Amino acid sequence: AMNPVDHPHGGGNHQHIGKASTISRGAVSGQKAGLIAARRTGLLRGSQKT
Amino acid sequence: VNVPKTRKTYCKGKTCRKHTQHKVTQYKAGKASLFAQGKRRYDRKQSGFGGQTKPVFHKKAKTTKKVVLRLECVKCKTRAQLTLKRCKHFELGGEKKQKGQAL
RNA sequence: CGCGGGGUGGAGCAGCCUGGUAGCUCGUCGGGCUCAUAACCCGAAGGUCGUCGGUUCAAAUCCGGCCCCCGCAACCA
RNA sequence: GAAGACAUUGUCAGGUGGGGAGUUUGGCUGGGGCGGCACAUCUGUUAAACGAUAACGCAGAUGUCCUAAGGGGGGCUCAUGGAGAACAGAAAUCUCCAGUAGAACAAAAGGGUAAAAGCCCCCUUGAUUUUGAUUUUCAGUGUGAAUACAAACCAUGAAAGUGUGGCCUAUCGAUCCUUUAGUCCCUCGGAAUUUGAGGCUAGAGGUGCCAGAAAAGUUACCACAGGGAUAACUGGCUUGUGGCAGUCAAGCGUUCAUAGCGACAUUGCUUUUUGAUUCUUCGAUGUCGGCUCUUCCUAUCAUACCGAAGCAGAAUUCGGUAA
RNA sequence: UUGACAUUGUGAAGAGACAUAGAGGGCUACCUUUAUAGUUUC
RNA sequence: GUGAUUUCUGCCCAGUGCUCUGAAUGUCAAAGUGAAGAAAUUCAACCAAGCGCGGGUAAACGGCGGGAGUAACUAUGACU
RNA sequence: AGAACUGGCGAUGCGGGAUGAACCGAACGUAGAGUUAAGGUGCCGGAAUACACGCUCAUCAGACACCACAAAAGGUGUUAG
RNA sequence: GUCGAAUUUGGGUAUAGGGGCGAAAGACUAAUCGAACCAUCUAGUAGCUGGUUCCUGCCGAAGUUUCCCUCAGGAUAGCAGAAGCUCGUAUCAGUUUUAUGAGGUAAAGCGAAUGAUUAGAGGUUCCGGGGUCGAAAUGACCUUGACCUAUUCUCAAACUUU
RNA sequence: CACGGACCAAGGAGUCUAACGUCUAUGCGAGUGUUUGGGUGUAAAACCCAUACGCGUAAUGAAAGUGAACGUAGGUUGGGG
Ligand SMILES: [Zn+2]
Repeated sequence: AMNPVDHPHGGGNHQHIGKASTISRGAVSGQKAGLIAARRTGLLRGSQKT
Repeated sequence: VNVPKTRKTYCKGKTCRKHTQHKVTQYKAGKASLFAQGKRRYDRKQSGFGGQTKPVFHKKAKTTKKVVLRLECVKCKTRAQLTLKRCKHFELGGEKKQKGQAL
């Protein structure tokens, strides 16, 4: 809900992410906004599987 | 195109100065070396900071090159060069066109 | 571009390294099976084994070149 | 206590790296964008009988192709028509007559060419080597193409002669760098030798925006210098189209061209459509519509008076003076 | 972020390659190899 | 990221991402190693991370289209 | 909108086309006299309400190139063939 | 509109310009914000706009060539002026005549090549399509299509003898 | 009905420099230039001066290098005087 100057996710004629919100470990301060280092995502189906 | 594997041109060998046989081979440029003043000047110019410092050519327009028939005299080994018209497919292997046979 | 691999019926994969007769799935047909239909079996055809050349007692296979595609890296006219 | 010569710390190297930085993101153009290439070029025409000559004028073509489709020589004559032969007919192969090109000579087209420049056979690389002059475009610069020569080495043919790519007019590329051939020469400057390097002459790698930067978008958050050299209002020229109006009369109208209509044609008008254009205006003439109010036009809906009827009356239709 | 070198020293097991010997296959090259008076990397 | 409650959140991991095995004649820097050299040097093998390969993930970013044959009026297609 | 040859305007006044960058005449020191160009001569307005032969009456006449518009088709209007 | 709280507000204090702060409008950060203000670099650069100062005399243009990331700009040739130089009526001329060439336009032409194009007439099919007499014939008859001959009407920027 | 100008005074915009091209004037001339510096001075002037130094008298080759007369310093043509 922001402007592109203020956030990676800001801007655009519709409110949307645009690119993947899953962000790498090697990303730098400024690029790390969203779901850090996620191995999976979605809805938690299954057990912990640890 | 198609050229023979032997070719008879006037020779400049300071002993031949005549028509002698030659051996034809399509010319390959040759492994670029360092230690030529251009390369060493380039290295120091690239080093440090400043990014790229010389142009790199992107707007390629042509699709052929000029095939160079470099010749080797079989009497005095004095090698010579000739240049051909642009072509797509070139090959030294000489097989002769026949007209009696069908297509 | 430097290195490397692949091309097999109408389509899709084994067989390459083993140098010795090219297999299977779908497709097509004919026969068989069931009292029938389906299904299931069996057989015929289907790949110049991409092209040319070399090596060998003998090459789809090993090697050289060419057509296409793919992978990483590279690139001061 | 834990860890332990691993972490950490220091330097160098590879990957990642719009988090950030800087920059770039053609031209012509009936405004720009889209489109296209009129950007480098070639044939015929426009082109107005030397030359030259524009348009996003017309019909097209080029980034190739060819060890022969290059060079020399010899022999033969093409397309097609007519008449004939088993299968064999409109198209097979064979024979004769006729035959100025009505065929072919890579492609685009135009010239040219017949004992050839065409088709078949033979030999070869003259598509070789050395630098100069010249034509075209033009600045009498470059590049490409070509012309005629001079000094060598050859091919063919008996020989005369011809042969410095393609029967001619297109078919292409500077500086710097790299790389190759040649000269095996000059230099590396305190003196030597050898590798290495740099020089000298001729090629190749290429710039297609083609006399040749190394280059992605967006802005409806926007900025600046300008332009009426340039668009979106009005106005002005035009009138295709829009709208309106004539002439002719094949026909409709039972019969009868013209009461009322009217095909095929054709001649005009208007600026209340939209186009075409780009003259004014970009140091700004307030771009819809409505409301309000005045005036003007007539191509007249009504009201006045009339003419004509397929006008008995009624209603209606056509037309005139009239705003 | 990854590697290398330095900070940064002190030792044994397994694996990898060289110079002493060596049984089986090709005057004298090599592999299945095995312990080192010795040198070497995970 | 979405935006009280209620109710439901379907199918898709090919793509761009992200994330995991590393069982690797794939690629691969500096160093280090070997050969040739008279040396500068050239060559060759080897080689971290990363990429590539192979799994997971859509309440990640997103996507959810054609075509052919068929039902006893046609039409249409539960079926393939 | 785009060209060819030539002449012009741009860069240029003056006489004329009422008026006008481009037409016609003519190109320019300051004056006087005379004569003309193109255009004109009822009055505005300098200059013959000159002369001669015809034609036209228009209940939207006509009136001088560029230039400032009018066509086809019609008329016992009138004139000459 | 809200009005007992995600309430209102003072003072203190913290956060400073590619930085803060943001219940997110690119909002606010001293009337300044899609990067504050102050000084300096800085007379920043402009192929673009505007201006650019006394008189008289003489001469007097160009909007055209070619090249250029060239099209509101430059370079270049040309047009112009100035300085002159060497000679003194000529190796001259936006002109005519004579003699000699060249050209493919205007016109013309199609009972001439190419292409287009109107109409009939006469002929031939062992070899066009049909109807009649025929089992058929390389048998015959009528018509239609092309074909040939002599004519006929009309044309061309990329057609042409002249 | 394109832009600036309500009015007036004062200020207000092609300069200087280093290096250069053509032309000109002046001097000396195969030379040329005193003024870096020195001497001297009535003192930022005027006057005098060596060694040096740049440019010219020699060019052509990347270079190593070599280096400008057959002749009345040529012939033919035109040439002022
Ligand atoms: Zn020789």
